[PDB]
Amino acid sequence: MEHRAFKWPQPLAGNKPRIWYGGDYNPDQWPEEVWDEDVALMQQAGVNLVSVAIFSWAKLEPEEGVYDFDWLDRVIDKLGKAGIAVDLASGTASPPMWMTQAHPEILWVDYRGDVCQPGARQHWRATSPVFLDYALNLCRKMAEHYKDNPYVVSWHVSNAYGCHNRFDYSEDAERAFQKWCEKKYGTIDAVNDAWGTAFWAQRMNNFSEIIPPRFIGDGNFMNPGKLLDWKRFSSDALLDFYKAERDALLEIAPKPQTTNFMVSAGCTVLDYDKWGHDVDFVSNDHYFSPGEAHFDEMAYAACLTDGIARKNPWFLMAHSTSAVNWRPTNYRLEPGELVRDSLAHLAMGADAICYFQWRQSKAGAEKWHSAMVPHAGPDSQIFRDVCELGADLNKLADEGLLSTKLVKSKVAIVFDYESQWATEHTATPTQEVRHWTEPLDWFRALADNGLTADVVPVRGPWDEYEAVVLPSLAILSEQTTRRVREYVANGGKLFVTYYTGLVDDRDHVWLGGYPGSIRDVVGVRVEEFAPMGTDAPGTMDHLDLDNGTVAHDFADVITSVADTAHVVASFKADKWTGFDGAPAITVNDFGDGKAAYVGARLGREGLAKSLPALLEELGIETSAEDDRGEVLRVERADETGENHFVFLFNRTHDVAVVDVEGEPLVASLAQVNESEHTAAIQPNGVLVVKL
Amino acid sequence: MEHRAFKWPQPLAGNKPRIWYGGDYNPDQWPEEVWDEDVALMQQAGVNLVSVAIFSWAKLEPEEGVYDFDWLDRVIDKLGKAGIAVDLASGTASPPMWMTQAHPEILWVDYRGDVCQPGARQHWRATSPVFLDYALNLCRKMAEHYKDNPYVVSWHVSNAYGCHNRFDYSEDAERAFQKWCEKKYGTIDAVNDAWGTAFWAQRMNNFSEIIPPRFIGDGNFMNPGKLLDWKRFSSDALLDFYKAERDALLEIAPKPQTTNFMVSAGCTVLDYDKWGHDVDFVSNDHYFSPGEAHFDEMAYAACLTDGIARKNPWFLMAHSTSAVNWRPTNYRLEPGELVRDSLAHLAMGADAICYFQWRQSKAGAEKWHSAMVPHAGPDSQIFRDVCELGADLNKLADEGLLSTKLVKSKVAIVFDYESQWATEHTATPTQEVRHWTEPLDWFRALADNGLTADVVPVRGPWDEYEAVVLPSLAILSEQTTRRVREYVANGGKLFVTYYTGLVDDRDHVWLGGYPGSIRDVVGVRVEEFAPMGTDAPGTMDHLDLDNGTVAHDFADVITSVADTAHVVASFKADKWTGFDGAPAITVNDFGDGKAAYVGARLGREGLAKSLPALLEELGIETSAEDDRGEVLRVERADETGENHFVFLFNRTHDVAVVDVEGEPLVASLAQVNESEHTAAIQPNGVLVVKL
Ligand SMILES: OC[C@H]1O[C@H](O)[C@H](O)[C@@H](O)[C@H]1O
Ligand SMILES: OC[C@H]1O[C@H](O)[C@H](O)[C@@H](O)[C@H]1O
Repeated sequence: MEHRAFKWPQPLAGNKPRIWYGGDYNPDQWPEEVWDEDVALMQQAGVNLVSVAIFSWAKLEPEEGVYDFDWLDRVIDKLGKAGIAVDLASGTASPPMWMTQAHPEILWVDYRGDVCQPGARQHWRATSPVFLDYALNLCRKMAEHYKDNPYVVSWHVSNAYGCHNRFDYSEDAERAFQKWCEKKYGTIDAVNDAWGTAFWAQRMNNFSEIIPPRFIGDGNFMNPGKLLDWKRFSSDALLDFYKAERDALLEIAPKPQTTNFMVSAGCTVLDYDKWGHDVDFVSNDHYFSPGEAHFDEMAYAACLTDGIARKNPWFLMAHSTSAVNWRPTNYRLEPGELVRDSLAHLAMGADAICYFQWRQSKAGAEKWHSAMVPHAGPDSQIFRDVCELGADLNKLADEGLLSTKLVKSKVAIVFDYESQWATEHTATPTQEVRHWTEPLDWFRALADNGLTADVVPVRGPWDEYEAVVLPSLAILSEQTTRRVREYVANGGKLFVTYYTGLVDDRDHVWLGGYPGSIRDVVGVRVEEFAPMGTDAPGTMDHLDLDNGTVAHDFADVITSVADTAHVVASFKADKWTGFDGAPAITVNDFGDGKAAYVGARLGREGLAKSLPALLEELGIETSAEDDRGEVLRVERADETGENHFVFLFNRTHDVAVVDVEGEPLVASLAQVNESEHTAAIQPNGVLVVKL
Repeated sequence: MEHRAFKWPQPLAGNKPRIWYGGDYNPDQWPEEVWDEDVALMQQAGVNLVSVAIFSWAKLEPEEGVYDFDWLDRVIDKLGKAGIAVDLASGTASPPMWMTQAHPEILWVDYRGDVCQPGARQHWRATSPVFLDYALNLCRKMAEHYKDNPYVVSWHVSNAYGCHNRFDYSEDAERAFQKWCEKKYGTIDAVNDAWGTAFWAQRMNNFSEIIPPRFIGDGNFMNPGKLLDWKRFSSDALLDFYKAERDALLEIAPKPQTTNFMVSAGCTVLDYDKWGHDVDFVSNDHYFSPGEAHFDEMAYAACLTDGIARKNPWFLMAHSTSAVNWRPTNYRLEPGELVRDSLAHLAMGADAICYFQWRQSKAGAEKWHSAMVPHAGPDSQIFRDVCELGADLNKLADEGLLSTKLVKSKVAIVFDYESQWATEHTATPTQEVRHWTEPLDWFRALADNGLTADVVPVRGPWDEYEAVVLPSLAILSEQTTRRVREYVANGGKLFVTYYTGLVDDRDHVWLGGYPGSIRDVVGVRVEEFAPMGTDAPGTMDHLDLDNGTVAHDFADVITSVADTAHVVASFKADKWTGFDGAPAITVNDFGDGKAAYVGARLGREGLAKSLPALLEELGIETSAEDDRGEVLRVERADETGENHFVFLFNRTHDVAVVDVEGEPLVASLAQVNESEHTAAIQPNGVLVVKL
């Protein structure tokens, strides 16, 4: 896999490079006189880019073969005249009513054969030929019309593919899946082997016997190999649609182009790292996680985004000023979080900061979603903070932040979309264990130990790092196995955890003892698992460790430890459980490297407490200060190292005090003491320094 | 109802009778070189029977009308020559893809009309004539081919009927249900009366107006008499299918034949006692209940299996060496439980001990289900315990265990599949009360008081016992009523609980006060119920009793007690409830016997504490020992008494001390003190002795 060449949206003629600042703009939802008020307010706020026409198909093509562009010409002109750049959409995110009325075969079909209707959005099949013809047609009309518009700086292709239409079970999907399987496997016997079809009379004579994983009765168990391929296929079918639209636009109007991802700790609707290879620049939608996890999970997701972009600058396409509309309980943001959240994504390497949306809708299903201009209007704390943020971004651009990169960490935490899919089967050891939670737990625990990790997709250069975490990385292919073995052999410092390396990329178990492909590297052998929980009276729901930590949900049964290895921590338990004195945490010497195995789920807190002794043995340096977990430190720098920025975020509900090590440029809820060269950072506060 | 003559699978020429030991064997999932390792490991383990071809249809008939037997002939010859017998499947458990592609009408239909697809197993309609054709054809091909094979000791017809295909709502089912109703009732007027169809305008003019209980809207209320008959019909249709396959194998290849049941405390997909009349020997699958109930519920289930078998030896077709795959959290087994669990089924009368499965699948939906040979291979604690168990079963057969029977208890606990169905309606007094939990509660509480009960299906000879429990036995027919009355009148000691005798076998309520067919027998009259729970603030969630116990979920409102009866325990409550000082537990003198009435759910704990007084009133003797409930004592003996075995299982997490009353044969996590003639049984331990 090669990436496309990097391309970034360029300034309007006569403008200098800025951190792009703005949001989705939907003037089609407002009387025309509002657009001038919009433009005045945008200039006040320091907004310099908006994303237009994303769901405007029914206005752009109001009946088949009739096109209406004048309204959009006029808004683009207003914006451009005022010095505001337009990120223009294909307009193909969701079809108009006329089209699905005429062609119901466009509508995706669920696992039971029920047809998703219009009434919301993105109700189209990824593999519909009819819908592709309509999408490519609008793409060509749009590219033809805006080819020479100097105010349009980039293409926003469709919108968040697969958010609603990830899975289709129609005849189109059935045929496409068959062809996808022929292309991957060549022969039906290679499919029979991969999926283990000798089990339960599933063996197929030919590729026409491959059906999608449709309804099989509630609570019954689908073929796991097949269901993993179904997820890979579904991602790939949408990726092919993206490529088609992308290609139809660029053939006519070559401009920097992206499509917006949905990278967050727990969102795996697509293999976003694979998709990263086909965008010109990575753009992402991220919304805060409610409660205590808000800051850490956002910094993590932004970190992953940077990792998908291979440390190139990236584009925050969407986040919220305050509440969203789509949770059961739509918590608002607290004072300071607007500025802080935006500066967090920026610190993780974004050169653009954009919201959904500019102006809060007064009608429709997202009327309750926050905006930059709330229902309350610009006499509001939200808009004041938006303007403050505008001025902050202008300041950081002035001081040279643009094109700097997220500094390389000591530690790469590995993420694999496919490993997450493997852990989603309904007949694994426990539904309570998925891939995705572990890398996040480790990011938080390393931050508690004063270390900001990088998060690196499994295809990416994790093997170039001082230290690497494999966090519940269920899949290890032959290839990844070899990369792991050699990494350690040649000086690598590895952490491996439970639920890592169970299977290969066909979802076949590595035999002989878990983790079956790398027992030599970790220096342990696991014969079986001990899932934990509380779903009946008297189930085992925890295991204490002799290092003052407690395991929940899952523990390995380690039955041997190599001679090159030693036990760092052991379980304490009732004798009849088998776990008393059993190994929990181990470190192994392998070539010139070391590998630690963490044989149970310890959570953030457990990991955080377990880590000092492991980091010491593996030779990973951190601060000794007991306050090192209070702030998250995030650095951007150019290649020289001359333009070097440090972002410091309070992670706590206490006042955090830090050294100021340069010129302070931005201070949200932070007060510097010039003479003592110190700063007190309030809760939800941030200080930005240039070294 | 007649049972079939008992037949048991016989040894291979030249072998002595043994406790059949082994499991499901799936060579078709492995390279043929692996079969040699399998056979060597089976011999090391003392395995002497395997169950083959259960899901092998796609290999035996890889296309319509093409048969491939050679692989199977070879595997069978490898086994038989190594002294391992073969329980051969009909292969008809689940159809291959080519068959359902060609004949979609085979596929069962859910209540909403959505067709169950292939992708897991058993996706066929019980009443499909085309599927019957295919299944009988393969039966005959297999019978014709293996009728003179001397290594095939029995037939395993299909597999676990109804586990996935209990209910079908297709046109086939509709027509079959009409004919079923006409056979049972004769006239549409008799159906109308049974189902109470004057209510809600449901009266039918003819049999063509009967439809299955299909979708009526979420939360709406099906006609209860029809639903009960639907569950009766569903079990009967699968039974007719089983009999057709059976008769087709046996007309060609008369060998001993069974089909595996799923008897456990809570599983009632079929009337397994009824199905018990059509097997030659009873076989069963049972998997452990997680947590505290593991040991007790397994013993209870084994006990019920023995009851269904009418005290003939029976075949444990499946259980697990450790974790299963199909729970949300798949807990492992603790040290010693492999052996103990097997010995529990044995103590309760099994002459065969078999596992799912011999070797752990490395691919497919049950890859995480434990086995006799784990992924880790034969160098494993599981394989060592499998080998130790094999030796123990050889030892026990050498000492004369075979064909001994579970000793007749003082107490029969009555179980009625149909009564559980009656309690399943959505408009009962409370969804918290079902038939099934009460017999289990009584079994455990009787064990707390040092008595091992028998569990006897309602059709079975419970009226021959010293004492009898009717536990939430919601149906009492006229015939069962007469049997209960005559039992007590002639000297029986009866325990009757709440939710007993509400309805007849048509689900019509017995009028005049509950329980309305037997008020004279129990000497009480219930006017109404008081369900209890916590589903709004301030609901009544318990009622204390003056014997130091607490009722939950349900209490009866007893408003009169007969002159022949007296009150043993009363409720204590806030006065506004109406329950302060009301009767809770009574005893009535009726003819030469007694009937105790327990008018609330006391649970295991409350029943345990209540039982000393009740046992004394009813003249049922038990130990006086404080420690009488620490251990479950299970006994098997021949008709003479000459071979008399005692199994002693620790039920606790303490060391149980016991008296050794014969020769110790098997001691798992138990230590005999020779000279004191005592033994220390560790948690999860068991001692087996011959007197
Ligand atoms: O949070 C809601 C918001 O989510 C994403 O960013 C979408 O692309 C937007 O159109 C909107 O639906
Ligand atoms: O525990 C899993 C196991 O359950 C039963 O015993 C079935 O008959 C087997 O085929 C298998 O599915």
